[PDB]
Amino acid sequence: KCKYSFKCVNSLKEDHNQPLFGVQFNWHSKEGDPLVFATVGSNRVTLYECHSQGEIRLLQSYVDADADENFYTCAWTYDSNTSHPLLAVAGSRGIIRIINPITMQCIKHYVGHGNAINELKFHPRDPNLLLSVSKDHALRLWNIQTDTLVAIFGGVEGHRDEVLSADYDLLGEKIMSCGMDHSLKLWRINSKRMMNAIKESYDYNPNKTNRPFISQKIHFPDFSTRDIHRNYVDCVRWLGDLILSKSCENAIVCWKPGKMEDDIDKIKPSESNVTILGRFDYSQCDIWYMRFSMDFWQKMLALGNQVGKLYVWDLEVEDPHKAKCTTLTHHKCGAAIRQTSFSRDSSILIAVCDDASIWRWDRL
Amino acid sequence: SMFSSNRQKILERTEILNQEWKQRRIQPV
Ligand SMILES: COc1ccccc1CNc1ccc(-c2ccc(CN(C)C)cc2)c2nncn12
Repeated sequence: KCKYSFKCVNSLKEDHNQPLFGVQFNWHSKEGDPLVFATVGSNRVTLYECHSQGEIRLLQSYVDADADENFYTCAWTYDSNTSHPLLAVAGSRGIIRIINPITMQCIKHYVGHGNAINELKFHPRDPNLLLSVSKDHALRLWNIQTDTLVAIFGGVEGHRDEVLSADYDLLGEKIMSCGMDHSLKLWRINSKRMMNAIKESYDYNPNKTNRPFISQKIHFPDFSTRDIHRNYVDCVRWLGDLILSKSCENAIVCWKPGKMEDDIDKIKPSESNVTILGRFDYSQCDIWYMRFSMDFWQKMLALGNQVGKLYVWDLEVEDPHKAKCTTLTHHKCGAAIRQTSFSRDSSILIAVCDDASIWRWDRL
Repeated sequence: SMFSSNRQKILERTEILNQEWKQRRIQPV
């Protein structure tokens, strides 16, 4: 049985009136510091602070110089030298921008993807390792300290259509990607080749040599399946050694590669089997581009639907049918919830929508 | 069984990440 209860304490509409596709709390902020989250939509990136009595304090608004840009994703990191926070954002233009959130200045950018970027994720152990996933059918791993492209995951056995999502595992030893080709692909980054590629990007000095940095071209994933969903896979996240992924069939599928007892670290690249462990059912979330999320401790799972309902499950409950919490609903929240974010201490849950609204749910 | 074993792996690995977060002091925004 699930215990988690929430109450809607606040809501606001952003002045641009454009759909909000991303929301992320800054989980790098030290215990005691104000809870900050970013939202993206249109060519806008907007930062907010969460205060008592449900207050949402507007800090700064970054407006891209390109009025045609459509941001689809953002991720937080920190400068490993100065401990200064950083925000990476991307979208339609297929360009990654590292913005100083304090000043709203675009510090640097990364060109290279042949089409739009659907997701950005920072490595959990190394704040300089940024993963980008694209409509160009590939994933790219960047080292934002040395400004290098470490690797490109795509090619011969790479994704055959647009990549929609990806997630590092907890320790950052591997990545699971998913896209329009209905497949979920595994890419190990703890392999001797990839760890050496990572080390090399760090030793690269452009004021020492005139030769450009050579990225790895990873043509072959460490596992592949199109046996879980019957359509586009638009969201994937790791749950320990297990995988959570969704399509349009109103269920988040919990699965693992190989047979039931198979160790994630022992599955061979040719493994043709998969094991479906359960499903988190919901309704009216059959349209493309809806992200699900988990809190830091992975005790909670949240997913918004097309009609403004926000589903939450307790991941400490073994049966996914008994894991369901009370559906978070407000009569004024009727637009598609594209993404949600829990604050690091999971005390606040923010939902962002198609009608530019932000909804704040506080844990009771 | 497989559930309790997965939860422990999440417990142990989030505790590793939590200890690294605790050991740093990221500037306020
Ligand atoms: C919530 O975000 C994601 C979730 C899963 C996977 C990837 C992403 C990020 N990518 C992404 C989001 C939303 C979109 C979209 C969605 C709807 C519309 C139409 N209007 C009028 C509502 C326009 C663009 C997108 N179009 N190409 C990429 N898009």
